Amino acid sequence: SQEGAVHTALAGALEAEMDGAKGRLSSGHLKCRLKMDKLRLKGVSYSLC
Amino acid sequence: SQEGAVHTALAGALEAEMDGAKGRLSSGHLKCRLKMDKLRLKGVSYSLC
Amino acid sequence: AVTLPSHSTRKLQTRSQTWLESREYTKHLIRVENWIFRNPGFALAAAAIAWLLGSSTSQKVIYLVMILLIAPAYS
Amino acid sequence: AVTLPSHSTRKLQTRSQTWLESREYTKHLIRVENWIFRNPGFALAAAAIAWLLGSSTSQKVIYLVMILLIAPAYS
Repeated sequence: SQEGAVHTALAGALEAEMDGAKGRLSSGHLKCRLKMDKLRLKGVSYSLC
Repeated sequence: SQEGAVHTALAGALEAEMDGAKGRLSSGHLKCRLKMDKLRLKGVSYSLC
Repeated sequence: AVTLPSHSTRKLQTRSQTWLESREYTKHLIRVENWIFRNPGFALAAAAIAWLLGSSTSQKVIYLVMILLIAPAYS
Repeated sequence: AVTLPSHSTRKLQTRSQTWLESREYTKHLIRVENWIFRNPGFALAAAAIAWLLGSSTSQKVIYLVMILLIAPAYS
């Protein structure tokens, strides 16, 4: 049945979980450049409370 | 299920086959001394054919 | 079958922990320690073979250690 | 578990074949050859490390072989 020799052969392999036909992984890296030139401050022009 | 892992771990162990409570081995060895002092010859004292 | 290459060779490096991360170091140490504890005389044999090889002391010690690691795995 | 000591250490010797007899030699050779084929650069790394160790040539070749054997098993 070989199903425990593979569980030990898998080591350093990441787990995942599948919903429907899609596979959700929870370990990775994205690289985004954040353009904050249209971010404002909503609070300006308010009066001190 | 850890079973194929044990099957490959058991390399160099002898097979055996059990019928009923008794289990027969198919490899081994024994040492007997043969007392051939009551062995006769059935044939001598027969005339030739 | 029998070989079944280990995946730790191609370990996926991330923030999250991998499949069996708690067991690797203790795994190899336990294999070596168990084999050496079962067969002590090979310590003497390996010490002799290391002494006959290598000029300096450091080379002989390294030979001894590499023999004592390459024997339990029959690598 | 992960360790599972091999029984080929205590191989029972008899006239008849043992449990998995036909597979031992190919087992170890296949493991070593597969690891070396997937990771070729470590041949160069081990050659360098063996050259920096050991005075004579035969000591260096023995260091090379013992490293190239002790790596695929991570023993």
